[PDB]
Amino acid sequence: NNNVEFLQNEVDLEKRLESGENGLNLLLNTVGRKYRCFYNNCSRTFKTKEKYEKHIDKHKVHELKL
DNA sequence: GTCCGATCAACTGTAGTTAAGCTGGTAAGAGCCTGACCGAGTAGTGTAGTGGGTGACCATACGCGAAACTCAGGTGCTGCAATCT
Ligand SMILES: [Zn+2]
Repeated sequence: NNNVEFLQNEVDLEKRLESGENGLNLLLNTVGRKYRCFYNNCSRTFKTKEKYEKHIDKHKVHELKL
């Protein structure tokens, strides 16, 4: 019955599946996958991949500062 | 059913508590297989009774033959009479 809302969810899924998400990411994000830092003496955690990418990019910035 | 927005804690910035396994000599979990003990399972059994069909012996029936019994056929003389002589 929620027809325009269903169209909104459907087209938004199709957008997000084109915006580099493998789909298996959307599954893993419900299952319990937190991303975690891998750098020396970093261990911080994120509930979305964009926040993890920003955090790893801040480590690239740290390497550039050094 | 839905509307406002307060509000436990969702998800978000760094400061300080948790194993694993090393030297050992060691008792602690988690365990294995043979054995024993009763409950229940697999299922053919143990008397006991209802029915049925086989077998023997009988008598009843007809139908053909066997001997019985009744009633009338058949033999042969001669007492008496009649034809031929
Ligand atoms: Zn990090």
